[PDB]
Amino acid sequence: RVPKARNPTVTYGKNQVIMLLYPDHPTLLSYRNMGEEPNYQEEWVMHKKEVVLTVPTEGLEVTWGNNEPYKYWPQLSTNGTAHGHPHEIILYYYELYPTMTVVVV
Amino acid sequence: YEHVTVIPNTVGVPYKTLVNRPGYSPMVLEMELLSVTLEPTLSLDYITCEYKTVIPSPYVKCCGTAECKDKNLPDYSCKVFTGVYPFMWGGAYCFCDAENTQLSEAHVEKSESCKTEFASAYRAHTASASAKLRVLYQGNNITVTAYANGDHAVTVKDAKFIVGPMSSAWTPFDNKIVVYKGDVYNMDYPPFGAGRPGQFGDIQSRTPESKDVYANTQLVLQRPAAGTVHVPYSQAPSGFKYWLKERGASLQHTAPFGCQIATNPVRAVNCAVGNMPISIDIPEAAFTRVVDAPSLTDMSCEVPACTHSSDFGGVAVIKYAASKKGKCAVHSMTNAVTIREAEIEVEGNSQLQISFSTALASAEFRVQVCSTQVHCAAECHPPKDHIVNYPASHTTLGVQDISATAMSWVQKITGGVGLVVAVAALILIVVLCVSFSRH
Ligand SMILES: *[C@H]1O[C@H](CO[C@H]2O[C@@H](C)[C@@H](O)[C@@H](O)[C@@H]2O)[C@@H](O[C@@H]2O[C@H](CO)[C@@H](O[C@H]3O[C@H](CO)[C@@H](O)[C@H](O)[C@@H]3O)[C@H](O)[C@H]2NC(C)=O)[C@H](O)[C@H]1NC(C)=O
Ligand SMILES: CC(C)CCC[C@@H](C)[C@H]1CC[C@H]2[C@@H]3CC=C4C[C@@H](O)CC[C@]4(C)[C@H]3CC[C@]12C
Repeated sequence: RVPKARNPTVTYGKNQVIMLLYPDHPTLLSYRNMGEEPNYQEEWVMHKKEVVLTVPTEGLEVTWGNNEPYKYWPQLSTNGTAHGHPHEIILYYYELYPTMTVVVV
Repeated sequence: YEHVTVIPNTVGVPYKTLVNRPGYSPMVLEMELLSVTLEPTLSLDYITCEYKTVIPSPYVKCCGTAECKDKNLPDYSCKVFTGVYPFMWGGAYCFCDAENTQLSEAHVEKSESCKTEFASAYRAHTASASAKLRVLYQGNNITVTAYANGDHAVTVKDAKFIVGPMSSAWTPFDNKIVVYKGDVYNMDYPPFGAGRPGQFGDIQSRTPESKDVYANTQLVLQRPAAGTVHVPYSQAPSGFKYWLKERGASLQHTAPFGCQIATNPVRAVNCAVGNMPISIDIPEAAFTRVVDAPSLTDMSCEVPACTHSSDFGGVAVIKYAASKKGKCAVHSMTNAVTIREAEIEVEGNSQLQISFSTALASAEFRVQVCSTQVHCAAECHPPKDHIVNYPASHTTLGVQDISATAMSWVQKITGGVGLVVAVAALILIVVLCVSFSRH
């Protein structure tokens, strides 16, 4: 028989997942990208910690301790908006596709 | 009717395909992959497990010299020490201290624990790829299982389903893998009979039950402490124990493309790589002639709202006048917009409601019902949330062509500059013409 770590407190930002871990004992936290290059990373946590993960377009898979894995994907959210004024439109597309935006403009 | 389509290997995502058989009503099928498994062929090279060192009681001979013979045990050594004068709890071992020698020997054997606790070193070849496919056929849910090699076709409900070959030969498993339990690792294990001390493979056998054992523990017999009969030695610690502590992450956690790894048998599950061709033999009973099918006229579309939430956040309502009661098939005429419903019912004069998912900031698309296409368009809003636990239901927006509407600013600026060039070009042309004529 093995224990299962407490469900973490989770909040979200732009292409970002923030977790608060509350272990009783040392646990292993690890994650991988679900794309071609998994960029596998792992760490041990022996205390309450704030962990910030970056979410790729392909999606991110996160596994903590003996718990079932979580999967996350980004949405096309903006602080700018489509339509409206020309500067509102550029911000909208910049936030979603910043690389291309700088090239097209 | 033979219908051939190709879908992505992404698991848990439905795809819509249109069946076009002239003279009959267009039909729409829905396909989803429920599971894709890549099961490699393995050939066992050897078993690695813990070893035990066996040391028989030492032979102590005083007033004379001890001797021994070579043995053919997996790792054997024998040595004789001189000048030994051992004591027992009740006094000196023997009467004389002259010409005293001690005969020591030791050998390595496989542990009995190797029966249950061991790692297997395998060579991997190709995989017998197969998949579980869900198909929505004539409103019915049909589930089929088959090999993704373009063979071993299976017929269900008189429909013949052929899947594969796979567009990719990708596997998370390399040529050399080691299996301990539920954890598979990619490791360049050493050749059989070439193991080294303190490292994985220090002790090897071809099978768990085999009596043919290779070992390299660098076991060296040392001189005993004076007054004692103990047999000291120098030997490397088991490489198996070191490996278990230093295994690191297994493929289940490190594999690319979101592959799931399982053992007994070793297999890769639901790898998001490439695509899978599907061919379906459809019975004529599934086709309704256009003369028998219903027909729709006076069709129009409106959009109460649209949000590109990636989860069917768009809604559209289409008004129609039906010639008669019956069913029709609904299909998008663009790859930018996905319609959730495969089919709708039509009766008299009414309206139908469907949901859709798009990456477009401005939705511009045509909806095909029973051969009566309607153009529909509306502005879409962004989602409030940033992160979801599901994959998008739609496809990508990756073309410069799909920029939003109210982009007339681009056309106005481009046209304005183009006009300046066109005018300047005309001015120069006229002057050149006049200059040419003058001599
Ligand atoms: C078979 O055709 C469709 C699709 O087949 C689906 O069946 C369900 C039971 C699952 O096995 C699913 O994996 C499979 O794709 C059937 O329509 C499905 O009914 C689902 C009932 O559970 C329903 O799914 C979701 O919808 C409800 C209501 O919006 C929502 O609360 C839940 O998320 C729910 O799971 C959905 O209507 C549809 N499947 C999906 C996922 O879209 C249909 O019932 C069957 N027809 C027959 C009898 O041939
Ligand atoms: C006032 C004028 C300049 C507004 C122009 C807005 C233009 C420059 C912005 C708004 C939306 C943007 C596009 C959004 C989507 C894509 C798809 C991406 O895969 C490549 C970049 C591309 C094609 C962007 C190019 C730049 C873009 C078209």
